[PDB]
Amino acid sequence: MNIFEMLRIDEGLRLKIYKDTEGYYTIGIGHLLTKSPSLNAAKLELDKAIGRNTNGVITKDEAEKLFNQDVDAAVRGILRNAKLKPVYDSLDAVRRAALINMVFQMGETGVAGFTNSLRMLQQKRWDEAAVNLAKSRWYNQTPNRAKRVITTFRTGTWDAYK
Ligand SMILES: [Cl-]
Ligand SMILES: [Cl-]
Repeated sequence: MNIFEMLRIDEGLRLKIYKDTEGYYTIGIGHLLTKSPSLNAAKLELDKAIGRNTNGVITKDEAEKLFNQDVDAAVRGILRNAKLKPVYDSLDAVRRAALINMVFQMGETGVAGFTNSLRMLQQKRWDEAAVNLAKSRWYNQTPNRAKRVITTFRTGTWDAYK
């Protein structure tokens, strides 16, 4: 298991514009297009992302290309961030993937907002961090996915994805 297989399980794959759990236009593997309610604003963002007139539909290769870009962007965003980088440096390989997962879903700003949990993870207080992470809108809105990521932090294994 690795970050790509993990996120592909969490996000799924859709080749036609869809709305995410928050109602936002998305496509492929969790690639947020726009927060705007306009489906047209979404098709435009899409064409701009792909470099061709897509009319709302992309191929598997195109989806995978956006995916590769978003994962790389998530890692780079963690490493540039003063609050995230030290947490990341502190973790083992598995847990690093769980942090990338959270950043991929909610963005660097959102995650950086989990200040207390981050301090607990840095200190390797697994059980405690797991409990703190659960007291969140994130957990309450997408519980199954949150539990899988939280279990990853708690155990340091891929058991929740197996
Ligand atoms: Cl893009
Ligand atoms: Cl979920």
